[PDB]
Amino acid sequence: SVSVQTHGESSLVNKTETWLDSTKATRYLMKTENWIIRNPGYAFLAAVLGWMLGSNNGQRVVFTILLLLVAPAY
Amino acid sequence: SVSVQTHGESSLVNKTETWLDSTKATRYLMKTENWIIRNPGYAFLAAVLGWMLGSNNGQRVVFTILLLLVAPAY
Amino acid sequence: DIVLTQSPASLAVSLGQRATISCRASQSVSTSYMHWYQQKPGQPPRLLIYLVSNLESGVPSRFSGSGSGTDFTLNIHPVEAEDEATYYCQHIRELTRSEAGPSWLEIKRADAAPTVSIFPPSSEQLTSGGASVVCFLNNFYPKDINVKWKIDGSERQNGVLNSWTDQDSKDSTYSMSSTLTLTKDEYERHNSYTCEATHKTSTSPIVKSFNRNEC
Amino acid sequence: FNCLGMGNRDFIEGASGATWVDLVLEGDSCLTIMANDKPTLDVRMINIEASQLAEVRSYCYHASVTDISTVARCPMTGEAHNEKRADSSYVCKQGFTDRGWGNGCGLFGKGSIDTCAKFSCTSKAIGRTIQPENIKYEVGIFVHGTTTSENHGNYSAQVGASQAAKFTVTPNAPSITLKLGDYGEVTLDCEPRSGLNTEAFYVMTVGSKSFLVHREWFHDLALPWTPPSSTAWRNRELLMEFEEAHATKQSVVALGSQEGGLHQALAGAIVVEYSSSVKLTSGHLKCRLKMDKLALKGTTYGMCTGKFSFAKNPADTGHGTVVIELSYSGSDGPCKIPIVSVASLNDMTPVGRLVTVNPFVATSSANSKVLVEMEPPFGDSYIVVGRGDKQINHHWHKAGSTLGKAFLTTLKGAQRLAALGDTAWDFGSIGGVFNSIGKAVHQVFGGAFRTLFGGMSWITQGLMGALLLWMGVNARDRSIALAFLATGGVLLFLATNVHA
Amino acid sequence: SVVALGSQEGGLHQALAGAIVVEYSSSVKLTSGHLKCRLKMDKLALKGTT
Repeated sequence: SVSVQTHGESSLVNKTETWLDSTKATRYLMKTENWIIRNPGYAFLAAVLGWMLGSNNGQRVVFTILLLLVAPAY
Repeated sequence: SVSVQTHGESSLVNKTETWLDSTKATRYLMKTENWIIRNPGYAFLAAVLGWMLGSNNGQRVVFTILLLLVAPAY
Repeated sequence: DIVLTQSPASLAVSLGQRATISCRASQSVSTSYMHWYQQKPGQPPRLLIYLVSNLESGVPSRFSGSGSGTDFTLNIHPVEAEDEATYYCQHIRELTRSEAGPSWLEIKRADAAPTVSIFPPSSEQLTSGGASVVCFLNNFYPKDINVKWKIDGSERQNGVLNSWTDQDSKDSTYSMSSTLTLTKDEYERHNSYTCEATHKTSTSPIVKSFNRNEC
Repeated sequence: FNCLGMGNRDFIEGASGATWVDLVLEGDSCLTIMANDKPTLDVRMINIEASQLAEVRSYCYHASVTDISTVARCPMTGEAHNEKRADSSYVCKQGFTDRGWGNGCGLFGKGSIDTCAKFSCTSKAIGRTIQPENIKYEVGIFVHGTTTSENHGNYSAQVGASQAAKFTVTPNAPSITLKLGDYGEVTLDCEPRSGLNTEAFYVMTVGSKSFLVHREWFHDLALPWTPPSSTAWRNRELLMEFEEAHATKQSVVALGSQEGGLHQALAGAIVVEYSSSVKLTSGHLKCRLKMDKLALKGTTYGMCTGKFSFAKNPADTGHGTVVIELSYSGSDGPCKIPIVSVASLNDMTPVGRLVTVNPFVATSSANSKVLVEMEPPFGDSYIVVGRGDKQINHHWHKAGSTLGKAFLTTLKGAQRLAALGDTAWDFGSIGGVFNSIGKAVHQVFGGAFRTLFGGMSWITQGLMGALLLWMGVNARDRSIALAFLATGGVLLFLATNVHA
Repeated sequence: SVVALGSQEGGLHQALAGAIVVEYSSSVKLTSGHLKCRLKMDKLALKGTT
């Protein structure tokens, strides 16, 4: 549809003010943050799954911070 | 914006034909499949990351099939 | 798929007065994509307005207009004698590209009555076997006019050849020439020949008559 | 056409050794060439022009429902057929109506209906496809002679002095030779076809304005579209919907105008205007500047014998140089204008270099304004105009000292490496060996790797890079950089390049 | 050049997914009902066994 699969980004030459540039940073995060605020109860058990498996410490967060970004808009 | 963060789903009572129902199944997959077809070269190295770490077999795919869904529309 | 029509098809207005053309486009939301062409008879036109806000190179700043979607306008506030022409327009977006039924500019003046002169056929044409009775209507305004060939008090529409000019360059009036063509034998079997010219100026038709028995 | 007051002004340091140089230019940026025996040059793109554009297809974003027709039938009758399925203008769809004995039928639980609605497009977008030969490039070229605040920013004025020129390079005629008059002739050999990629994208018209879109994404747009000629469209059912079926009543409703959604579908698209010929803002073109017949006249001149004055006060161009305009009141002209850039007043040794080489008085007329630019060194310097006691000087200081400037070359150099693809090494001009293999190593690296997974948008390749940086943490000896290869650079850089 | 976005009506229809289509004339008529009622059959009886 027209809602998703935007032209962005051209990335050919293009040093200029495009149609939407400064709003491109607000595409995902804010809409995904509005999703995780929409569903806080998920966010509590979300990061729990990272500490469950692998016992490798620092890469357990690699699960969470990536997986917490999966659930919004699938 | 109006493009994302749709009303769907109400999920209160609502046994009826809604505004958009049959098209709700085509929201993510088809647009994410059009993304992975857009970027096949990523899909080759994408699933490679799953077989890299953990040596636990079946859960290595849990990385990929989840991570290959992350990249489309972030 | 789109139908275009331009109105008024003929507009009589004095120079310097604003002329705003009521127009439209049938297939809707053309965005702007509408133009204006001025064409004198027997010439190619000239593009007046493109982008609907913008002139071409040669066209002076007196031309303007606005619109979107269906309706569009050509607004010339200082119309001039150089603006005298047949105004055309044309569309874009969908295809095929087509124009509208055009509109004429006419410079307004006082309504003038025609000078009617009906000439009997020459002696050279009679000897050729035919007879063409000609009726000249000169310097009449506006263009609305009618000629009726009354032979012995009866109107004949056969052999009637009507040649009239456009709006003149000098006095900006119209001139018409009507021609009644007959054979010499048919010419000599009919006596009274007259062309009555009715016009908006004269409430009665202007009657110029001659008989073959007369002179 | 010139580099005066442009947003991006970059320079060229002449090493001589050759009269030809291969440089890439842009619409916004203006290149400035400074070489021995060759005066100071301005090379920039005005815009990108295209002559003939074919019509690829169109898209109807806004539609309206007309003539809703639903033919009701009984259960067990199978398919329902409305007579409107003959014309393609009518949008027909199967369906059913649950029937009782109360409404229209003698059976229960099922039904069949054919719902047809005539399609009417209120508004439609149109795309364009670019032909390679039709692409034109208007490249402003300028050489710095005696100039004022008027003529220097003026084209036709410097054409009378033959110091500025315009021209159109096309695939049919990529080579153009233009004469600078008193300073000789220059030959410019461009690559119009290969400057951009003509078939990489289309030109989409949304409403009145037109915009650029990738052509592979152009066909992948989900919205009712149109064949070039006239009539029969595809996927026109997407702008319309259906409802429940009560007896014969079902309402086909049309979606509103998708123009906003098209403007939402446009993000990195470049705004492009047009009149007779489309003018693109950001240029990419590969040209060859041949300076062989460009030379310096007036080797026999001498210094001016009389007082100077400031027509305008000095300032900083922001690009690292200082320009001044001088009104010379002396009548001894034509004469070579004495001027320098010095460290201290007690030291007459020139340090800073003149941006505009060989300042010269046009005519003997007194109070003739002359605009000459110079590049002072870093730190406290002085602009000294003239010799002997009638010189009038000025103090200048520039904090851009080579420490930070080394990064301005480095950091922007990597920025020059980004977004220019394989052409980024054309700043390696009069190259070979290093510069040749430097592009060649990046050639296949530009034809693979970054372009293979290319299409990533902002944080998509940026976020995973931070996770790919973790791949450098877990590794083995001699295997360290293997997982670190694509991580550092080429990935996080462009993510830091565009923030925002 | 300040340029305006097009009509977002489609985006509003895109923003609508689980929304129920509702008509109206002088009083709005909602399709799917939810109501809690108490049916008292005390006076309801059978006649006519005669």
